[PDB]
Amino acid sequence: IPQIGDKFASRHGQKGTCGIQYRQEDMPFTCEGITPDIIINPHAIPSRMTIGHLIECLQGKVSANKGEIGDATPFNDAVNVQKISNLLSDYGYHLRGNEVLYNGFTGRKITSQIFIGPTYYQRL
Amino acid sequence: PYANQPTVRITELTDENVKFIIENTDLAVANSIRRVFIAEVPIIAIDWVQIDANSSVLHDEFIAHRLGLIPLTSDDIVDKLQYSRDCTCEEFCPECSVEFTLDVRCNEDQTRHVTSRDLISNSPRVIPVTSRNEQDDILIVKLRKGQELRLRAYAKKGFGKEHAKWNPTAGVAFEYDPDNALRHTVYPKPEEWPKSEYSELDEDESQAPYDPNGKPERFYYNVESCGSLRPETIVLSALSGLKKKLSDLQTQLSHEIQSD
Amino acid sequence: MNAPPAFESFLLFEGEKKITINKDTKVPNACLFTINKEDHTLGNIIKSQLLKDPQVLFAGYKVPHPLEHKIIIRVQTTPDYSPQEAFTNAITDLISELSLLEERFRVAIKDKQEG
Amino acid sequence: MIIPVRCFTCGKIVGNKWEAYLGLLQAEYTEGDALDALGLKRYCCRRMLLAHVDLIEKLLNYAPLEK
Amino acid sequence: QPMIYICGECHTENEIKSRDPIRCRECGYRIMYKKRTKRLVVFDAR
Ligand SMILES: [Zn+2]
Ligand SMILES: [Zn+2]
Ligand SMILES: [Zn+2]
Repeated sequence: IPQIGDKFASRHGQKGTCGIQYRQEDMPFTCEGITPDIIINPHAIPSRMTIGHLIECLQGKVSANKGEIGDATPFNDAVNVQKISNLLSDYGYHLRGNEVLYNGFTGRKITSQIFIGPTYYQRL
Repeated sequence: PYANQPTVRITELTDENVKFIIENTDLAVANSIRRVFIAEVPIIAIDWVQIDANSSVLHDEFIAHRLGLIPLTSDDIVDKLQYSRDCTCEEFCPECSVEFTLDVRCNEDQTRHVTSRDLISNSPRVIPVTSRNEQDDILIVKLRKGQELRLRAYAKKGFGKEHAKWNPTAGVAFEYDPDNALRHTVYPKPEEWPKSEYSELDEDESQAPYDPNGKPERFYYNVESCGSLRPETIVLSALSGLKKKLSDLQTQLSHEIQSD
Repeated sequence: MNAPPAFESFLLFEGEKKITINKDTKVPNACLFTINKEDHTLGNIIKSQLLKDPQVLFAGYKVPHPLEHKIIIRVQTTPDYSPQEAFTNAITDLISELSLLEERFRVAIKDKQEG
Repeated sequence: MIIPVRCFTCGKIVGNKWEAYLGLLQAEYTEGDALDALGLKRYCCRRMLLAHVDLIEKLLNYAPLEK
Repeated sequence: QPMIYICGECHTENEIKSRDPIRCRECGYRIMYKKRTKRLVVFDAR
């Protein structure tokens, strides 16, 4: 059973161990009570420049809301971020994949709208 | 220095969810109610399995874990049953547990779907939700000709703090201040964000004018039930459980104050 | 290997007190309530109810470690008042609020099912 | 290998929807319309049904250990 | 005492004693599997 110290990775070089596990009432939630399965730190993105992670998260939100499988083939001019954002704005979501989350401990809104969505993770 | 006088307004009540609004309460009370929906509303769930025979392609712990997550109707029985911690019996008794039996064998050529309908209980009140008298039955395992699964489960009383299988909710939507009047969020581009279903704003207006003297009131809830409890039973049991947590805390507080 | 049982978040160990009151010596009329086997669910409501008392000068809580299963609530009141009395009144007020909320939710459910 | 019982995120039951989902797909529903027919409105449960790979059907191609 | 095994190919329940070559009596297959114990193993459905 996964636990603190088990190594997980996305498909973009974003590896890390489980720091802690919070129950569903302790995790942050959207207005429709969706809690993240995983929370990763924003500081893993900028130096690494794994923008594929973010585009995959956004495409995955579109895919899950649309009932399809996203096409992430490398060199495809028929798929860019603006198209994916326009598609996501049609399902009642912020076009860039952000959502207002609430603090699970206090229930107050988090001032900064969080970037959340489906991403394929791997257990190593 | 005294309590709130909250009011309630239920805007939708089905067998699947309850959508309501609590007004004139603190955000901490609203979020503790929301948390108790998930983590301190007891229900009945399988928490003990004895596999007598399993020739299926899923190992024993797979089947056991899978049985634990089947919701069992807990409406009137959960209040009566005791925690096995509190029961003065041996490992089990009908006062703290419910016995289930499952015995399936695939003799025919087509795949046999061992579903929650095959979980036979000794208690008629505590049965799998899908088996209750549409939605199909939860699939425990598929069996091939010659494969067989025979087990004996016991279901216990617990809540979501111990394991998510004792969580009665299939999602708790919680919201407040749909128009960002308290500015607890700060949209870099307020025009880009969709409107809440509870918003009262004309489409040209993106968010409400900032309310400096405002406090979070009017919390909107949509408590979806996994099936074990009715959604309104989830809310009532949540309020009762939170009140008994506070009552026990006050009892222990009084003992500590008087002992000093 | 090192996984604590899930009940350890809710259940008191033998000989472990649910709540302990310790006088805070830094400032007068302040106390620390160390409550075992509770979490943000009760801490947040108790703190926020204590903040509604004008005789309460400080009301805060913390979970010192998420892996541990206790909370500490610090309460400072005015000299004519007591932090123990403030904590008691906060719990009483929360109980009354929840009782009223429960009765009103029962009434609302009855209205919704009937008409 | 088999359809999960609950949605990992919310805890909604999805175990009883795999067979209905497949029956809707052979009924010439799109995956989105099929997921709408089963009442999976949160994209977490849509993720559960839409990304599931029924490996148990391949594990049932092997004869069991006992006849 | 009997230690009945199952055949990997013919799935036949056959008894084999110690100091005996591992051979199924029904088809001669050389790989055998032990049967599930009768002991009582308990699972917390978690
Ligand atoms: Zn008992
Ligand atoms: Zn879900
Ligand atoms: Zn043989």
